[PDB]
Amino acid sequence: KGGKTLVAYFSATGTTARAAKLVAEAVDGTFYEIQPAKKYTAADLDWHDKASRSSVEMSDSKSRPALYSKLGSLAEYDTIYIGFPIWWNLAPRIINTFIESGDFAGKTVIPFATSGSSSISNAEKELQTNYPGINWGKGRLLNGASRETVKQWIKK
Ligand SMILES: Cc1cc2nc3c(=O)[nH]c(=O)nc-3n(C[C@H](O)[C@H](O)[C@H](O)COP(=O)(O)O)c2cc1C
Ligand SMILES: [Cl-]
Ligand SMILES: [Cl-]
Repeated sequence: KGGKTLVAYFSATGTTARAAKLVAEAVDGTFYEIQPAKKYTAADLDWHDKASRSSVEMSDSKSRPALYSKLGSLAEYDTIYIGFPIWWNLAPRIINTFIESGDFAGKTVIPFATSGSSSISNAEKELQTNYPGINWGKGRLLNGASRETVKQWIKK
């Protein structure tokens, strides 16, 4: 009952959630939301305020926002897509909490993201460098995500 695909994603304002729905449909994967214990408020997401929760977390590479629930088994999956918004050219720190809360061995892991304009390159490189034991697959920025842009990425 293995060899399945998981599409895991974090989304604060729904943009990455909609791109992840399109990815899950395109790969016939299980749609899974990475849930913070404390949801990000408008004040938390204030990029201009150096004291906002997101500003503090993104200034600290060791920050690990807690998850809402413990992670279930990932044994049934051989492929895991991980989606997120780009925050300050990086994956939000909850993505580090997620990766550090399960066993990703023997799995292909593919990052995808949405952004205001930044590329996924730095965010992806930092994930590869911090988790060199994972079989990273080439990631993709999915801005203005549609059934057609996602179909093209998956069909190659
Ligand atoms: C704290 C914070 C930092 C951000 N930093 C970046 C950035 O470095 N580059 C970028 O192009 N967009 C940046 N954005 C914009 C988001 O990546 C973009 O709006 C994303 O699509 C939001 O996705 P979501 O609705 O799934 O949460 C930032 C947004 C927030 C809240
Ligand atoms: Cl709010
Ligand atoms: Cl690793």
